[PDB]
Amino acid sequence: HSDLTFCEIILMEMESHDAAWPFLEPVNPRLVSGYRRIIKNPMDFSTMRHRLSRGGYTSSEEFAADALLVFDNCQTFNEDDSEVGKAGHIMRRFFESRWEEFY
Ligand SMILES: CCc1c(-c2csc(N3CCNC[C@@H]3C(=O)NCCCCO)n2)[nH]c(C)c1C(C)=O
Ligand SMILES: [Mg+2]
Repeated sequence: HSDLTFCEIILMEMESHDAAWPFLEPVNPRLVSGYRRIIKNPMDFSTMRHRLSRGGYTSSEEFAADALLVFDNCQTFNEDDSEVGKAGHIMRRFFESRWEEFY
């Protein structure tokens, strides 16, 4: 049940990644017009860190579900050629590759 250890490794690496800047904190819907209306389930790296710190993950699969939610939301709201969108593609490819070179 120490897939949570690899969750720790991968989350540390995403948190320190250069392209992680759009995802370190929750999006503030007061500052982003339309975000609340379009994104039903917001997610971000600090929320995953908090959930992991309090033992809120029962398996690596739901951790991965939150991670993929970050980048699904990113691609849903932001254009692929937007700055946040580009960072999201870099981060998504990073997560998929790291997650697969363990499982
Ligand atoms: C595009 C908003 C965004 C971010 C995000 C996090 S910091 C940031 N920066 C700050 C400095 N340069 C401009 C840009 C910005 O516009 N900051 C105001 C909005 C911050 C509300 O929290 N952008 N991350 C995701 C997943 C986003 C969206 C819309 O999906
Ligand atoms: Mg693939």
